Amino acid sequence: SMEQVAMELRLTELTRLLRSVLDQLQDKDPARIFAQPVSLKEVPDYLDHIKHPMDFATMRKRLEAQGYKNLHEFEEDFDLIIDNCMKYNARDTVFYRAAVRLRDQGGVVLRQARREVDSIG
Repeated sequence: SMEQVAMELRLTELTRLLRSVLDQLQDKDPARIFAQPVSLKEVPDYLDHIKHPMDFATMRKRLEAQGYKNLHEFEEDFDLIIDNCMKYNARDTVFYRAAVRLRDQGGVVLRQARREVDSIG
């Protein structure tokens, strides 16, 4: 149908906007602490601590399969990156501190993306 196609164009455009959002967020992580999944070879107990691991490469795979229906879904995954790190790592660590900075800096970007998603529909 023509409606399914119009729907598919909106999803494609959301995917476009979310890609740019993801690039901006990932720039706030120049150390690449959140680039890739936590290694289960190097942290064998990680899944005893963290039930839903997340990272920027896993979000990117979802993004490119057009797997985010809306900004809320995308934000949930970003928040997992931050929140998992802040539980697993202690306050006085470079990892926890990196998550705090990413959260604080990502807020600005996410604040405008919400306005753009509402605005362009």
